[PDB]
Amino acid sequence: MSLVYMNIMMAFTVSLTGLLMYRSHLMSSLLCLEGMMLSLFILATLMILNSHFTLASMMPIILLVFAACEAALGLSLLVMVSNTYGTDYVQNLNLLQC
Amino acid sequence: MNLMITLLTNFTLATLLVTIAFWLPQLNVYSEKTSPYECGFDPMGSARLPFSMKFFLVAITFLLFDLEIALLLPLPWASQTTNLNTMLTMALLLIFLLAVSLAYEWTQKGLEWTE
Amino acid sequence: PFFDVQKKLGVDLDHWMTIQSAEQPHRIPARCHAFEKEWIECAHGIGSIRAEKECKIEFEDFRECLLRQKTMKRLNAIKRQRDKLIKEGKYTPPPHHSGQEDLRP
Amino acid sequence: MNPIILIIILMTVMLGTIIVMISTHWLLIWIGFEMNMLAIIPIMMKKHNPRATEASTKYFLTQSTASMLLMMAIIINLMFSGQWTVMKLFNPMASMLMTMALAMKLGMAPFHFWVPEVTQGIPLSSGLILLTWQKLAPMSVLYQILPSINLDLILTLSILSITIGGWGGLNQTQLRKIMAYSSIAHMGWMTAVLLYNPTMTLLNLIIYIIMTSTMFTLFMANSTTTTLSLSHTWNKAPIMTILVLITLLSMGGLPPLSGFMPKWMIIQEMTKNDSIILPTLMAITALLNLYFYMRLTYSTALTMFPSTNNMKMKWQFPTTKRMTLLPTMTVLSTMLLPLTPILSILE
Amino acid sequence: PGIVELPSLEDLKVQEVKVSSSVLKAAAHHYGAQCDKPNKEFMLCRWEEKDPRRCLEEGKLVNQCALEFFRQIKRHCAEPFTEYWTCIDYSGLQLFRRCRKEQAQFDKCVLDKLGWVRPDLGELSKVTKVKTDRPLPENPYHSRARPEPNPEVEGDLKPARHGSRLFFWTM
Amino acid sequence: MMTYIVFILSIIFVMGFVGFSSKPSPIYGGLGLIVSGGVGCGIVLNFGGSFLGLMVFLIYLGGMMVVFGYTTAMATEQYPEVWVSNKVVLGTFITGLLMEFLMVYYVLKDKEVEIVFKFNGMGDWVIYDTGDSGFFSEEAMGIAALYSYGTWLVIVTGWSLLIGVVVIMEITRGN
Amino acid sequence: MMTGRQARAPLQFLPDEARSLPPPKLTDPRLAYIGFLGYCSGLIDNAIRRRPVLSAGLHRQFLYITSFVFVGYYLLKRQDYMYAVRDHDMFSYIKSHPEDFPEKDKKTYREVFEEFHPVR
Amino acid sequence: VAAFLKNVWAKEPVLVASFAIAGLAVILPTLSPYTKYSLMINRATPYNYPVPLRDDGNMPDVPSHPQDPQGPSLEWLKRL
Amino acid sequence: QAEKDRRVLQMLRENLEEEATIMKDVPGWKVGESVFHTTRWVTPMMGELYGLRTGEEILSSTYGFIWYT
Amino acid sequence: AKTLLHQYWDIPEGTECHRKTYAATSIGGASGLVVSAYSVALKTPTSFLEGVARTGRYTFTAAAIGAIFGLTSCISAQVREKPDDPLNYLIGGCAGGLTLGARTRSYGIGAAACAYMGLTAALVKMGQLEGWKVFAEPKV
Ligand SMILES: CCCCCCCCCCCCCCCCCC(=O)OC[C@H](COP(=O)([O-])OCC[N+](C)(C)C)OC(=O)CCCCCCCCCCCCCCCCC
Ligand SMILES: CCCCCCCCCCCCCCCCCC(=O)OC[C@H](COP(=O)(O)OCCN)OC(=O)CCCCCCCCCCCCCCCCC
Ligand SMILES: CCCCCCCCCCCCCCCCCC(=O)OC[C@H](COP(=O)(O)OCCN)OC(=O)CCCCCCCCCCCCCCCCC
Ligand SMILES: CCCCCCCCCCCCCCCCCC(=O)OC[C@H](COP(=O)(O)OCCN)OC(=O)CCCCCCCCCCCCCCCCC
Repeated sequence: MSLVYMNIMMAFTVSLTGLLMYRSHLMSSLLCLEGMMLSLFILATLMILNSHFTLASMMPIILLVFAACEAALGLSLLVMVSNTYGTDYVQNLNLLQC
Repeated sequence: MNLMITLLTNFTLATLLVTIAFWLPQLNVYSEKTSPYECGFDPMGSARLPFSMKFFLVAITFLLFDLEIALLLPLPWASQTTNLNTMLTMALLLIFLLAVSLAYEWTQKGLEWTE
Repeated sequence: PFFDVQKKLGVDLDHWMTIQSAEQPHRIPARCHAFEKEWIECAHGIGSIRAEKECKIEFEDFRECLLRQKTMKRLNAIKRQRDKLIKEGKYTPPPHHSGQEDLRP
Repeated sequence: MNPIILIIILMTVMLGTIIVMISTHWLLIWIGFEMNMLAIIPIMMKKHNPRATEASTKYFLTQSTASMLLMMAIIINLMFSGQWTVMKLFNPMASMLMTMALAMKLGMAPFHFWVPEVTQGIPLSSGLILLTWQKLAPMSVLYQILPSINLDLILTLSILSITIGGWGGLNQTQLRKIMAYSSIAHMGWMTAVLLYNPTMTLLNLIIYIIMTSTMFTLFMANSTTTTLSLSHTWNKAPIMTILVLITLLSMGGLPPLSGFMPKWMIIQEMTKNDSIILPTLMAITALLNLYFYMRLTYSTALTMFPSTNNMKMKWQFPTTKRMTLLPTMTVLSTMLLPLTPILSILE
Repeated sequence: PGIVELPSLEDLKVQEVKVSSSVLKAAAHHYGAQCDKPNKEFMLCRWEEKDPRRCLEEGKLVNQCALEFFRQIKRHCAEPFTEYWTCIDYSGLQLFRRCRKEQAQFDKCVLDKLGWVRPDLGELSKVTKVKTDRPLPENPYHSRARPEPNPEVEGDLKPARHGSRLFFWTM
Repeated sequence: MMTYIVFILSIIFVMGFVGFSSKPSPIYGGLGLIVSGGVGCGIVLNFGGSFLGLMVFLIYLGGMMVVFGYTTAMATEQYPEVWVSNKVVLGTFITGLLMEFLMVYYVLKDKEVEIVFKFNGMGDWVIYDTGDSGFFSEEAMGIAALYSYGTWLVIVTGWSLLIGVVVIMEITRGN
Repeated sequence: MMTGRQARAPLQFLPDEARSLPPPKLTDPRLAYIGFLGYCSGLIDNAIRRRPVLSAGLHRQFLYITSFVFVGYYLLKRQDYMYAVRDHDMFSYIKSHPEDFPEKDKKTYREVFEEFHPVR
Repeated sequence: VAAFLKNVWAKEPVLVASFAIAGLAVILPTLSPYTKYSLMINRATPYNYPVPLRDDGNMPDVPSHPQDPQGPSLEWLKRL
Repeated sequence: QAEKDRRVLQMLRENLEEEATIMKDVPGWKVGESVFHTTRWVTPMMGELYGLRTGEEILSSTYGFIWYT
Repeated sequence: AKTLLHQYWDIPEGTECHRKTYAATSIGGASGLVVSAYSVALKTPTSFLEGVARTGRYTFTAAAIGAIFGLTSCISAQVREKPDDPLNYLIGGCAGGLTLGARTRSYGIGAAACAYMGLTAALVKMGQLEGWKVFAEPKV
């Protein structure tokens, strides 16, 4: 393929290996999720605009909408965590080990 | 071509007004002037403590609402299509669902602040 | 399981965005409309097992239209050879390739 | 939770799974998966205890990673094919990424880590809803892309899931962890035979759904969460002990019960394609599932464990729970063998 | 694969209409009305052949007819058309509504001297029919022979032989 | 070297992705994601999709601002790490930048690279189309066809957003 | 398998070709077994709710066996249709490709040679 | 329902105004006779080229010249 | 349309005639060989036209409209 | 890992002991690297030195088992002039089991590993001789 495709795929892999190794902080993992969503959006719209597939231009923006359909949800899964414990560390989420 | 030239010009004009503001005058730095200002007395605790927010629910609602109204932004261009009844019905349905979500937030005391 | 509700009720839901040869707005054609049309018309109703080896020429041409790998390889080879001849001093660019070219209109 | 909101959320879960099942577009598949995850998150948060918050957080992180991988594979297939038809893929990397994403969504090993913890941290209703209904859409997506999965990858995933579930089911006293490891082993069993004939996969899915629903509904009726209360059930109602005994004997793959229905015919589809080592290893590994099922039956029905004094009062109050479809489901899960060719309707 | 066929540089040589864009826009409607048949023939050939190399002569005829049209304008109505295209050329958006008086002068002069009538609203966007003698391309997409489809299913559905034939089951 | 403008913008894109994916602290992660969103909207604007780039820029700016409010509120530390306060964060940032620039140097030498797919080394300006698009931009008509054609997509998206609002109400309740 | 066969006319329980087959009799042994399954379900429903299992709710047991017989009859109709489809497709493919299924000679045992292994 | 309307107009007039505007915007386009005018105005705008048809010999509805009387005219749009 | 057709045909012919002069000593090369198996006309790609020209024409052609103010 | 098994299996049995031993050492080292990577992933060591010590220990143990198995199998195949015979692989499997027992400093583990890995290696040679398939390409 081209060059910008390689760079966007490299960015996606960089954000993927950023996500898969946690650093004791949930917000950083949520930022990694948003970054992978952004990389997928950019790759999709790059391919669509290159191939002149006009009717698929409804695809990325609609896709972007569903980003919040998890991302904001992740924040709603944090506040109860931050009400259970004083911080948002991922090492405090080990009660389900027995 | 012109947009990056304008961006670089404005960035250069902004960033030149601090190095002029830094290297020009006579400076006198001691370890009492640069302390954090808390109305004459030294503060209790740090400024990096958890600042317990109240409007988290409305923040998540704004997170959904920004893009859920960004879906409504191509409505000018959507007025140029041949099929107009379907476009009008879908746009009215979208804003009606927005109004239903806002009313559900209002009635369940979701817009009020905690504590 | 794939409960094909759409053809059962005749209701179109997402068949218009499936391919680039469908009813586009204002009849805007894709850059590889002809190749995809030929590949679809070749591999219609013969099954995927037969279509993987009976209509491979049209699908290969469509894939070449989508990503332009062989065109990039040919252009890279031509540019590399041109730069090598320039570096050896054996080639001079033509006047119409250097800027003073006087195009048609 | 308001009953209206609960009904709306359950209808949204059903609508998302239906959207995944009936759509002919990859973006609609991903949209249905996202809607299913979003509407299945608060079901686990029904009782508002911390363990629900840990289970919801772990499930959300795993499902978000799986959805990201699925969308990346969809975009790569779009790049290499230029269309959106839900059919065989045209890139082996896209097939690998889709198989990994669907393995994470199905909880198949070595992506099985979240399954017992999420199952243990949530109530029995959300656990049953998860372990039965949420394992329908990814199996349909795997059914659709049948000429695309690498054989070695899916077979390695299947044997790994079967071995890991059989090994993990031995060291548990909580019932929900036992059901989760059993679900992982059955997941491996269904994905072992998928590339040969998916009709056997659909048969195994139906049988596994029926038996899992029967066991979970019996757990509702007995109001048991651990092995000790399930043992204590003999004082309240011995008919429940009989039902759980015959059900756990069914899930062990013991004839003439309906749990011998899938596995046997799964073997019948692996020897026609000249694979004799793998079904033998798979049956030998399913002996471990039979082992901890036998341990559960020994604790529950075949031995009379000691009880407490307060159970006397429970003798004066009959059960008033809505045991929906429990006798029909038990009969289906136990005595369905002589109707074996009924599976021909699944073609 | 095959070598791409390209016409030589002598075949493409033609005297081009070397006027500005505003000159073309100012006399767009009369050019559309008067020189309609060769442009229509050329664009029908372009939409039916799907190949610029097979529509070269029609493009040559289109250029010749447009040059004849501008030559006929230049012989009689040089200065009102000069004023009109200058007034159109001044505007940044090349608006038609900013130059109505010079326009009215230009079509009045060209109607009195040449008998040309500006078409009304929506006339130039009409779809017409073209009488042409060239044969239709029987295969314009350069497709090869399609594979033969699989045979269909026909006949009565007889009952299954000895039932399911599955292990010991008799039906 | 102005013909490689999209390539340079993509280099800054992966640079920002390395910057915030090392997870130093969510403030600077948000700053890195803002920079990455800006150069990404620049890339897609260079490909012609100005509306999509402006929309993703606005959406991600709003999302990152709400995120920053959350981390100031809830995910904070006495001593946040900028990039060098932690050895592991600085180390992985350095190796990410090193791997990116190594890939740049390798693709800028023989104009070809094999990372799992195969990629060229010429600028992307070759793959553009040579013809005009008339009196409309294709992306604008394509997104405007959401209401005239995509009724099912609009219905399921509106239902998903309404259900999401209800879900946000139900999760953060406490009883 | 037969998915393409269910491609032109999908989501049909019984197509127009299923009506040319003989329907199963009401005295089918499988139908009687499904009715017995319904009777067992009625017995279990009476048993798990502390009711007399052979007397309480005769209408409930009647509806149980009636619904079981109904669903079992329709499922048996579909099963017979699918097996008829399998046999018809197999015979059509055998007839369509005679070179792939060539006839073999039937040598008598006076001509064929079998090795004898003594037991001693 | 007059008492409820008066009470809600005295308490929260903004919601009453919003609901009245919404009700008019919903029920009004189905009553006005000018929606078809918008339909043919949008359909009469020439984005694409009117590609001609080959003259087989029997096409009485399409013209040979744009100035011929046959064809879809827009004197109604000029009048309005 | 006619002017654009003649222009792109002229550019393709000019690039074809200078391809043989550039590549004459390379082994196994075929001048003007297509990359598509069909003989149908395809729309020329921007790299096929401006491959042997200076960068100012590149920036005027493939980036001129987007960068124009 | 496809090329390692193909590299080990295309060398004729009982012909070159050193190349077969090196290939078996590489296979054992790869398997030990996978095992140690999963071990240091799921069970975090207390320090970097402990983690690299565990990784080196697992890799060395698996490499020693593979090397001794390959050397013993090739030695048996050369000594007996029976290249297509599973008993040489049984002997090599028992030698690897004794190596595992020596590395684990116990005798019962060595005996059990001898028995089970000898049966497994004999079965592997049997499948290579008879053309058995473990991941069968579907055909019906
Ligand atoms: C109670 C304890 C002891 C139990 C002992 C049970 C028997 C021991 C041996 C069982 C082997 C497995 C079944 C083999 C069936 C073979 C059928 C057949 O067609 O064979 C020809 C087929 C031939 O392959 P094919 O038919 O696919 O190929 C066509 C034929 N050729 C080869 C000519 C091209 O054999 C096989 O496929 C391999 C057979 C050996 C399988 C080895 C793996 C299993 C090892 C034994 C495990 C036993 C359980 C251990 C645990 C017990 C519980 C603790
Ligand atoms: C079908 C019409 C179109 C409908 C869809 C489009 C709607 C567009 C406008 C969207 C509005 C979104 C927000 C709506 C919130 C309504 C619920 C609510 O919050 O009610 C509370 C309010 C009483 O106030 P209180 O309880 O104190 O509020 C707390 C802090 N103020 O309660 C009230 O004040 C009462 C609110 C309900 C009654 C309103 C009556 C309006 C009548 C207008 C004239 C007739 C219109 C006829 C059309 C049908 C109307 C139902
Ligand atoms: C090839 C593809 C085939 C696809 C087949 C699809 C078939 C239909 C869908 C089946 C999937 C499961 C559907 C039900 C999901 C679970 C619903 C659930 O958990 O409901 C909760 C409810 C709670 O009841 P209660 O005890 O009052 O509440 C306690 C307080 N929480 O109730 C309960 O907890 C009791 C259980 C209620 C539901 C039991 C019956 C349905 C599920 C089992 C299947 C039965 C056989 C029919 C289908 C056969 C094929 C699967
Ligand atoms: C470390 C902290 C940060 C430090 C550095 C800060 C730098 C300045 C940050 C603020 C400015 C951010 C700008 C982001 C991109 C904005 C794009 C834009 O303004 O586009 C406007 C316009 C779109 O119009 P369009 O429809 O395309 O018209 C073409 C037809 N005539 O576009 C055009 O007409 C096209 C003009 C040429 C466009 C070239 C491609 C985009 C160039 C992007 C430059 C880099 C932006 C970096 C942003 C970083 C943000 C943190």
